[PDB]
Amino acid sequence: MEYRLKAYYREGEKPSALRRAGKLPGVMYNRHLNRKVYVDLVEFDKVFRQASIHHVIVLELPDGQSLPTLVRQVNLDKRRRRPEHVDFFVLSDEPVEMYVPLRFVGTPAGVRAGGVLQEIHRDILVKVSPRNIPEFIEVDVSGLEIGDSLHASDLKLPPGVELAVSPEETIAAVV
Amino acid sequence: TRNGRDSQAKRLGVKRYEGQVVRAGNILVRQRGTRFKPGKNVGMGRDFTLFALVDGVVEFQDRGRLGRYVHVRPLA
Amino acid sequence: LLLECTECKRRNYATEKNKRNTPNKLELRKYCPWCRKHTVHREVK
Amino acid sequence: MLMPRRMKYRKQQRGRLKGATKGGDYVAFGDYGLVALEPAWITAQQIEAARVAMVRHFRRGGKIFIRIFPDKPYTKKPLEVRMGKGKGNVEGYVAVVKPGRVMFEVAGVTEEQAMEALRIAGHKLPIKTKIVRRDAYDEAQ
Amino acid sequence: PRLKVKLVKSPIGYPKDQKAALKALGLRRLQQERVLEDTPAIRGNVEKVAHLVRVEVVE
Amino acid sequence: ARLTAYERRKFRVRNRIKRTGRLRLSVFRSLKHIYAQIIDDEKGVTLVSASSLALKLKGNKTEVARQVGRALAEKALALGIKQVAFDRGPYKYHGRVKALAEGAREGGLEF
RNA sequence: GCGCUGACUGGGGCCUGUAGAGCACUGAUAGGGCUAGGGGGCCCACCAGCCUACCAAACCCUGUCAAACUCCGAAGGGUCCCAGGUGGAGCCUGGGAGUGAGGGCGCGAGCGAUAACGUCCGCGUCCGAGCGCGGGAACAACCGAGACCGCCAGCUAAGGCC
RNA sequence: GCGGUCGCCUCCUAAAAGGUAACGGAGGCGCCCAAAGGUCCCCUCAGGCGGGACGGAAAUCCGCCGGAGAGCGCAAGGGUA
RNA sequence: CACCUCGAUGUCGGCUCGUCGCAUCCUGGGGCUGAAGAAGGUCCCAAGGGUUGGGCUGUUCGCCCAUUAAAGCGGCACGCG
RNA sequence: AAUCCCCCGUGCCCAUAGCGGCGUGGAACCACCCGUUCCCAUUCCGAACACGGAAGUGAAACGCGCCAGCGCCGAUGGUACUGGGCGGGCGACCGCCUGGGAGAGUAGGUCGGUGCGGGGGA
Ligand SMILES: [Mg+2]
Ligand SMILES: [Mg+2]
Ligand SMILES: [Mg+2]
Ligand SMILES: [Mg+2]
Ligand SMILES: [Mg+2]
Ligand SMILES: [Mg+2]
Ligand SMILES: [Mg+2]
Ligand SMILES: [Mg+2]
Ligand SMILES: [Mg+2]
Ligand SMILES: [Mg+2]
Ligand SMILES: [Mg+2]
Ligand SMILES: [Mg+2]
Ligand SMILES: [Mg+2]
Ligand SMILES: [Mg+2]
Ligand SMILES: [Mg+2]
Ligand SMILES: [Mg+2]
Ligand SMILES: [Mg+2]
Ligand SMILES: [Mg+2]
Ligand SMILES: [Mg+2]
Ligand SMILES: [Mg+2]
Ligand SMILES: [Mg+2]
Ligand SMILES: [Mg+2]
Ligand SMILES: [Mg+2]
Ligand SMILES: [Mg+2]
Ligand SMILES: [Mg+2]
Ligand SMILES: [Mg+2]
Ligand SMILES: [Mg+2]
Ligand SMILES: [Mg+2]
Ligand SMILES: [Mg+2]
Ligand SMILES: [Mg+2]
Ligand SMILES: [Mg+2]
Ligand SMILES: [Mg+2]
Ligand SMILES: [Mg+2]
Ligand SMILES: [Mg+2]
Ligand SMILES: [Mg+2]
Ligand SMILES: [Mg+2]
Ligand SMILES: [Mg+2]
Ligand SMILES: [Mg+2]
Ligand SMILES: [Mg+2]
Ligand SMILES: [Mg+2]
Ligand SMILES: [Mg+2]
Ligand SMILES: [Mg+2]
Ligand SMILES: [Mg+2]
Ligand SMILES: [Mg+2]
Ligand SMILES: [Mg+2]
Ligand SMILES: [Mg+2]
Ligand SMILES: [Mg+2]
Ligand SMILES: [Mg+2]
Ligand SMILES: [Mg+2]
Ligand SMILES: [Mg+2]
Ligand SMILES: [Mg+2]
Ligand SMILES: [Mg+2]
Ligand SMILES: [Mg+2]
Ligand SMILES: [Mg+2]
Ligand SMILES: [Mg+2]
Ligand SMILES: [Mg+2]
Ligand SMILES: [Mg+2]
Ligand SMILES: [Mg+2]
Ligand SMILES: [Mg+2]
Ligand SMILES: [Mg+2]
Ligand SMILES: [Mg+2]
Ligand SMILES: [Mg+2]
Ligand SMILES: [Mg+2]
Ligand SMILES: [Mg+2]
Ligand SMILES: [Mg+2]
Ligand SMILES: [Mg+2]
Ligand SMILES: [Mg+2]
Ligand SMILES: [Mg+2]
Ligand SMILES: [Mg+2]
Ligand SMILES: [Mg+2]
Ligand SMILES: [Mg+2]
Ligand SMILES: [Mg+2]
Ligand SMILES: [Mg+2]
Ligand SMILES: [Mg+2]
Ligand SMILES: [Mg+2]
Ligand SMILES: [Mg+2]
Ligand SMILES: [Mg+2]
Ligand SMILES: [Mg+2]
Ligand SMILES: [Mg+2]
Ligand SMILES: [Mg+2]
Ligand SMILES: [Mg+2]
Ligand SMILES: [Mg+2]
Ligand SMILES: [Mg+2]
Ligand SMILES: [Mg+2]
Ligand SMILES: [Mg+2]
Ligand SMILES: [Mg+2]
Repeated sequence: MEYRLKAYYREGEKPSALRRAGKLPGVMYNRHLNRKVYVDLVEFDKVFRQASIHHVIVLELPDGQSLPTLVRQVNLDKRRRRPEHVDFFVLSDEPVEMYVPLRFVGTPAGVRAGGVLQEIHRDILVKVSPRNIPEFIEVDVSGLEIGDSLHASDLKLPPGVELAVSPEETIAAVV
Repeated sequence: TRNGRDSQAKRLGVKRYEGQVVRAGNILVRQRGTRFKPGKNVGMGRDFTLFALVDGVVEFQDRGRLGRYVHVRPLA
Repeated sequence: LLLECTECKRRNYATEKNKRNTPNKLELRKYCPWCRKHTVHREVK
Repeated sequence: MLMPRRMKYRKQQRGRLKGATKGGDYVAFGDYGLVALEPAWITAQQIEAARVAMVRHFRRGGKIFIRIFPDKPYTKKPLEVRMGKGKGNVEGYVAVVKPGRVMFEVAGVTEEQAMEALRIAGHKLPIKTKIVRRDAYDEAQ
Repeated sequence: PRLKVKLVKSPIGYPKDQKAALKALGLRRLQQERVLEDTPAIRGNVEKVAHLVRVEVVE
Repeated sequence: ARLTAYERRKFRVRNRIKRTGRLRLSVFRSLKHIYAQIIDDEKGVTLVSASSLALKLKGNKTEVARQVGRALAEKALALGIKQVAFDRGPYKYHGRVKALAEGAREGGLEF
């Protein structure tokens, strides 16, 4: 649930060079501040595979600090589908917006053995308090039924806060 | 082949740019619709052609929603 | 229908053009002569 | 095979292939994918042979995606003729594919299975390819 | 801060507007040096032929 | 419902006026009163004001108009101003709008 | 004859809709969802009528494509102004012409087969007329370099140094 | 040779000024209108939903929503409430 | 395609004389066989030599008769006036 | 006249000023309103336009506020592309140097700003 990164500071130095030196460029920003940094590619990869804009990265970084950051965009060059720039979003005391995984729980969900699990969104956009950050979200109902649909307001929704628009959407069905 | 046709290039466009000195008569823009609208001291003929109404210099104005304008600000 | 309409003395013949079989009447309208000024002007030949 | 019905214009130039995959580009439907390493015109009849090869090696279930589509009209004279007098004539359709693009991509199958299918499917293509899984990065939206 | 420009690579096969610059400077022959007033305009042509010239700073 | 016969007709007549180059004798009339304003565009500036709600007069608003009509002349003509165009905005050239214009006599005019 | 106006360059204004990208229009388009009506399969044959294992409008997501699509839009290019720029520069009037069969290469497109020492344009360059000199084994146009004459002097370019 | 073409307009090709070729990709003109002309005054579309005898997808009407996707005699483009 | 040749580079087939390639028709040597043997199939090595006589047609080619270890395919200005 | 608040005019910027929800304002302005004699009117209608009035109302409209659901605006980094200069691959194409540098998207921002002139206030 807790991922450590590291970091450094950028001002000059062409990203081309950093790139060459195993380091991965990137910026750090939010309502209050904005500064350019660079992580270690080999390191960052290890973290992001598991992290993945779903969980929080604390970002060490000289300055001795440890900043609460979500990753809000990853630019990867298409030719080799490897990353080439990460930008980290730092959390403060004010509800944010993010993506939360969807633990497809329950069973074949009604009419079991069998039916259609119908996987739509392994994530979901939610406006939530930076303090309480759901590790995931239980998606069960029971279940379930045949040719039904768990909209969105039917879902669990832990004591985070709420949804992010889209009151009515798929997420569930059997056909 | 059923194709092969085309028409003579009509050499359309702006004839005087901003900060160019013109004279009553000088046509300033050749265009189809009203891509530019006649501003200060700027007439426009039946083929939508903009020309200086007086002598002076040329200035352009982008009135956003109101379109773009060619003015001939005097000096005469 | 090529048309050449005239005045009402010393001729004139300031020619115009009425295309069809309507207008098909005398096809006349008030016009201006090179001589005096503004007279009737009728249609012929 | 696979052509786009109703077209504003039949016969279109050819343009170049200097691009680098508009995108794309990051997998977005299945568990695994086939990515284009080289630029090429992929023919509807090449796509159909790649699709079939998979649905076939998948017993019949299966769940392709393709993601590339032949909307470009490919012309060609009637051979035995000389230049001039009209253009090509249209003898099929192609899809334009620069590196990066994700073609096909499958889901709902094992790994040692999906990966064997994508390999087969890849042999039907005139370019070099690459098999992928799909990690966070892919979740670029 | 006068500049010392010196033609070191032949413009045989370069655009005509580049042969024009080498002229605007006054460079007519290879190895020829010319010391000119370091101004923006005079620098324009010096950096245009930057691949054919070798520049030094002088008194 | 974007823009209205009012707003439209307003621009239409007022746009034409602003082309001719002259100073604008803009006329706003309300249910109770009628006001008049001589504006210079390109300078975005008013020169001579003349209301009825500013001259605290009343009694038959077609006759009041003409008064604020003649009132505009006097004040204005004394500033050099003689020739002008005359807005009219949304109002048909009639009644108290026509009246004020007819009052604008004793001052440049041509209207 | 006029004579600093020239190419090129610096600064400044204005013009543009390509490269790239985009999907807001015109169309194309993968999957899923929800639903006009039909395929239907059918109950009736009086309303009807239930279901969607083929469609499939719109609408919503997730994905994409386009010379004759563009909500966007660089670099560049054009033009005017003010400066630098004296050059086999510029401009004006006139005498004499020759040329009006081009070709290779690079870059950008069309045609062609993402064929041709192919073909047709664009911007550049060289050969043409530099079949003079060095390199590339030899070789008009690739690299180097513009040959006034002489030297049994020197430094270099490309390319090389068993 | 046979075939096709030959002037004019629109679009692309055309590489963001102008211009630019090919038996390159596609369309159109050889008219028309005494009102479809001038001026002054007014008026604002297309669609979508709901409502309403004969009215049906669509005749005329009422309501709300509708920045232009309508219209501008005919091609295309630009333009335009 | 139109690059040398139109102040001339004689054009099919046959005959004659060859020579070369090997993607081998036979003969030599091999591996595999759904190779019992004999006889085949298929692939590998191998160009030393060999590779028939007739009917038809200008024919090349091809069909056919009789044979054969086999009746090989190509290049040489579709080799050679 | 100074400063300021509200309101009526009229400009300019041309969506950060817009849609929508909610809340406010009638002393004054404005609107609606009250009438259709008169000017003048509606291819029918005093709806509009127009006149004469003012009892009534801020319901509609308009003005002023608040709300970021939509609309609009939108960096910073990083890329794409590309002047100019160099390389590489049979090609289709790719890379380096030096200058310029988007589009999408992210963080955000916004439910206006201001000129002149009036009327009323302090
Ligand atoms: Mg042509
Ligand atoms: Mg044209
Ligand atoms: Mg602009
Ligand atoms: Mg005449
Ligand atoms: Mg994308
Ligand atoms: Mg050279
Ligand atoms: Mg000078
Ligand atoms: Mg110049
Ligand atoms: Mg300049
Ligand atoms: Mg634009
Ligand atoms: Mg493009
Ligand atoms: Mg679209
Ligand atoms: Mg569509
Ligand atoms: Mg679909
Ligand atoms: Mg384009
Ligand atoms: Mg266009
Ligand atoms: Mg923008
Ligand atoms: Mg320039
Ligand atoms: Mg400039
Ligand atoms: Mg000068
Ligand atoms: Mg000369
Ligand atoms: Mg001369
Ligand atoms: Mg002469
Ligand atoms: Mg000729
Ligand atoms: Mg010629
Ligand atoms: Mg040529
Ligand atoms: Mg040439
Ligand atoms: Mg050339
Ligand atoms: Mg050569
Ligand atoms: Mg190159
Ligand atoms: Mg070539
Ligand atoms: Mg050639
Ligand atoms: Mg070159
Ligand atoms: Mg010659
Ligand atoms: Mg040479
Ligand atoms: Mg030369
Ligand atoms: Mg030679
Ligand atoms: Mg030589
Ligand atoms: Mg040599
Ligand atoms: Mg040589
Ligand atoms: Mg010399
Ligand atoms: Mg010498
Ligand atoms: Mg030495
Ligand atoms: Mg060296
Ligand atoms: Mg050597
Ligand atoms: Mg013929
Ligand atoms: Mg152009
Ligand atoms: Mg309607
Ligand atoms: Mg209806
Ligand atoms: Mg109805
Ligand atoms: Mg239109
Ligand atoms: Mg039209
Ligand atoms: Mg149009
Ligand atoms: Mg239009
Ligand atoms: Mg020839
Ligand atoms: Mg030729
Ligand atoms: Mg001879
Ligand atoms: Mg001979
Ligand atoms: Mg074999
Ligand atoms: Mg053998
Ligand atoms: Mg045996
Ligand atoms: Mg054997
Ligand atoms: Mg062999
Ligand atoms: Mg015979
Ligand atoms: Mg034989
Ligand atoms: Mg035969
Ligand atoms: Mg025989
Ligand atoms: Mg032989
Ligand atoms: Mg032959
Ligand atoms: Mg022969
Ligand atoms: Mg003979
Ligand atoms: Mg012979
Ligand atoms: Mg106001
Ligand atoms: Mg806008
Ligand atoms: Mg509102
Ligand atoms: Mg209230
Ligand atoms: Mg309100
Ligand atoms: Mg009260
Ligand atoms: Mg009261
Ligand atoms: Mg209210
Ligand atoms: Mg109000
Ligand atoms: Mg943006
Ligand atoms: Mg940037
Ligand atoms: Mg941006
Ligand atoms: Mg706010
Ligand atoms: Mg005041």
